[PDB]
Amino acid sequence: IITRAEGCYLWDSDGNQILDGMAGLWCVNIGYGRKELAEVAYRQMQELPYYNNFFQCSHPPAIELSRLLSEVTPKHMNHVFFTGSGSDSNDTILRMVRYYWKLLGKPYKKVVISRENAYHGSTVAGASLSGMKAMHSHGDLPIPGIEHIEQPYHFGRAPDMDPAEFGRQAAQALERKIDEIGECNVAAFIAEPIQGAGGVIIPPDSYWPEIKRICAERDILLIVDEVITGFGRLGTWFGSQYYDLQPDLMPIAKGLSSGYMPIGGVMVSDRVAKVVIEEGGEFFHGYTYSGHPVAAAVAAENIRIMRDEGIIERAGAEIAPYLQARWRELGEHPLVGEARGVGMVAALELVKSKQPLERFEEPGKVGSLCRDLSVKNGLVMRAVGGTMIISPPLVLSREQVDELIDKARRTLDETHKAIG
Amino acid sequence: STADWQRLDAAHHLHPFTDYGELNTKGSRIITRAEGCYLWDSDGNQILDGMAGLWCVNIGYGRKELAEVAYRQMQELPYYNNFFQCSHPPAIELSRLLSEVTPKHMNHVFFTGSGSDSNDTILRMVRYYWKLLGKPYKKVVISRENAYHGSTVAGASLSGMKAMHSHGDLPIPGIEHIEQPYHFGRAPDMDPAEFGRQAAQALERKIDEIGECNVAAFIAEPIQGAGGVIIPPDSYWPEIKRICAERDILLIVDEVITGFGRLGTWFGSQYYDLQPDLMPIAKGLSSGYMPIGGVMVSDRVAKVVIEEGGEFGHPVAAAVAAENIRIMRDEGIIERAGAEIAPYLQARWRELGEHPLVGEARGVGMVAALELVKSKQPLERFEEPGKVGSLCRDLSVKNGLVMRAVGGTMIISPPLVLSREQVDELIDKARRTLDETHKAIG
Ligand SMILES: Cc1ncc(COP(=O)(O)O)c(C=O)c1O
Ligand SMILES: Cc1ncc(COP(=O)(O)O)c(C=O)c1O
Repeated sequence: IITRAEGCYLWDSDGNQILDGMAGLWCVNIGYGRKELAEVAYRQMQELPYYNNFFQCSHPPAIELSRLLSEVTPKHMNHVFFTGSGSDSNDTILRMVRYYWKLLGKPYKKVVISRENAYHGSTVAGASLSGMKAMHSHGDLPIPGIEHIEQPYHFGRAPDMDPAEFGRQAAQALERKIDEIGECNVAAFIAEPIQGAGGVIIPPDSYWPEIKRICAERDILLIVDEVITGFGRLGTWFGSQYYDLQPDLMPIAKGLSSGYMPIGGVMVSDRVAKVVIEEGGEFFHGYTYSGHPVAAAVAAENIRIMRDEGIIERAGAEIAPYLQARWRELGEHPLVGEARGVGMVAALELVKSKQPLERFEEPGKVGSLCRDLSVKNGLVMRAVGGTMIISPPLVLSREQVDELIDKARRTLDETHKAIG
Repeated sequence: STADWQRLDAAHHLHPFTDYGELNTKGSRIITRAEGCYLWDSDGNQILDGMAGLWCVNIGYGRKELAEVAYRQMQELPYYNNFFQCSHPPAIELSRLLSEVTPKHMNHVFFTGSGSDSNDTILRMVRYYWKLLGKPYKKVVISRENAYHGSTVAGASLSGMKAMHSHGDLPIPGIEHIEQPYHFGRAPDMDPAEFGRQAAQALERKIDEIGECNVAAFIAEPIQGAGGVIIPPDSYWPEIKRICAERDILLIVDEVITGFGRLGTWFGSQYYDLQPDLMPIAKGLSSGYMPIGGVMVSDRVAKVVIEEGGEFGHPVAAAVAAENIRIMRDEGIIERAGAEIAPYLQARWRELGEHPLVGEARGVGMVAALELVKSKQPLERFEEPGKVGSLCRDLSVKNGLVMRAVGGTMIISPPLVLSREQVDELIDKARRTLDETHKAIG
């Protein structure tokens, strides 16, 4: 039970100072308690609390956010459909990516390819593209049109294979799954730049360079899911430019408003923009609260804060290096096999031994603990099975990292004992 | 800046439910402000909105209490998970309140980010309640043609807008659709009651083809908002309750539009003595002040899905929505709307019923529609009636009224706060708008 929260810190009812290294839920990228946000939300609910997002008319809070996103991501992205959540964004992407192919006269290109252990929402669509299997479990989920493939989890799958060749491989597991559905039946492949909720699953640097080749030889679209990775998480404003990707569609959410408002949307490449506006008809997809003005206001201010105050540029050039390098330092711990991270996200692997390397029978019970001990030691840290992870706000300081490591290293040293 | 705002809107901003292209030339209507039942666009024109914007602004605009609680809840923590939370979190209230104003048997509620998201969950858990009752073959949900139940890939499969399916093979497994009770557009002569029984017994018709063992549930909006204001012969709903019993299936009444006073009563279920098993609500749950929706869960299905099956809501939006319901009950907004102004508006809408171009004038509560027709007593429909309403809208907006065209059906759903003097404005504004459209053809 928390009373207050400011910057990167939380305080519970007993005074308990807690460093939220989890940005709450991957989103609070400015940190808690930048009142600049509640003022503009208070003040925009005044003029217009709500008006329709385009059915007849538009409204300014949304046009402004639209420019800003056209601006942090101008490149080939200069258009944004809005929506009420990040899962609701992927529903949009799935339907319009099928509309794109329809208008080019290929209604058979309607299969989108995801990956096992991807997360792409909670809706019926979004849970079907995601490969958690715990959201598929209700019977019929992978709705027709969805196929899934290999995740590039170098550590949990093939800990020995040359990381470079393991990347190159598991990238061709896409070129595999194409010649057996049929290129002409595939509309697109969809990935998170870095799988977040599935573990901080970082591809070998070989993976993405491959997957781009594969969407060239073949006539299919790329859908990079920047919902967690977006707005500084990878040091860069978006993962697509850490991984030199030129997506066709991007769902975004969460850090769009640093979690302070229900809001998401899909950016649209100038490629798939062209086909939808011209040579196109009515787009009967749409959604009340799409560019809801209050959230658009809050989100506009949120991005406005981030570039004006230079929050992400510091995070990526000043602090991301420091965090990643200190994280690897826990790599030399008896309980830690691999230490991963790009930018402002990272993960530790909980393992029984290092030199002969044996998993736990049920690694979840260990990680499920080790987090509950980080909180009890003043640090929030998600557990995915036996993987521990952090996704801090981008306003962390070079001192708040020394805090986070030293608190993590205590939490690890403590976890070892209760087993031994 | 208009000239400039409109530039940017086409330049990058995208635009739910719109050609994208036939409106980048013509420019967008940019609305800056709003208070009461009025909006103001960039040219400062006052517009009377009898559409609650999009059926939601049941409070009427510019209600200060809502921004004050939103400013205040942003001060506490966003999200409310299990390990830590905001003391006295808004989500807890709202479920107590939402339980109080809901046909009794609904005493559990699950929150979600929209009304479409809500209908997905309901699709998920309706099959999940049958699984746990050992009938996993019970998976078919049944909507009606021209119904609207959301815009997620689930919602668009569930809604009988045939314009969203044909673009591909979208209506996903497990979804069938049936006749709508549009007495005017299907059987304008048939006895209004007989059509209701016939379009309702068309449900016992489908199940006799599919197999009772396949249908999981039935779903309708008490009245279909969108597709028109397609109000059922008073015979209809008493049938569907019968058909839904002897057949062992769940009822999903969709109260997103029809919910929170829109039909004079708090909900449509109330007005039609329906006892939904699942209720998606999300338009006027916060009177549009903030994105949020959810599902009510009848005590029946709530015991199977919550209990020995313990598996499977933004806090700031929960607060706003909680206070919106508060205001509406304390200040009797919905009680008056249904007893003072609803009978009143329901009379004078029927007046426009006999302008030279009106065949039917339909209405319940603070919702209602009329039908646009070529000749009245000779009875004729328009060739491409959509082109017609397209005009009557632009003339209603320029005559200062937001009045909505679904094909050839003109609709209004003003805030519940409309005053008896404000209907005269809306009636006269519409009446002028009507004689304006009559000339542009005749
Ligand atoms: C990759 C990805 N896509 C979509 C989502 C949708 O989540 P939500 O519905 O909370 O916006 C998530 C959120 O992290 C995600 O990680
Ligand atoms: C019955 C019903 N469900 C859902 C919706 C809309 O869903 P959402 O609020 O998520 O856009 C509407 C109208 O748009 C509706 O009338």
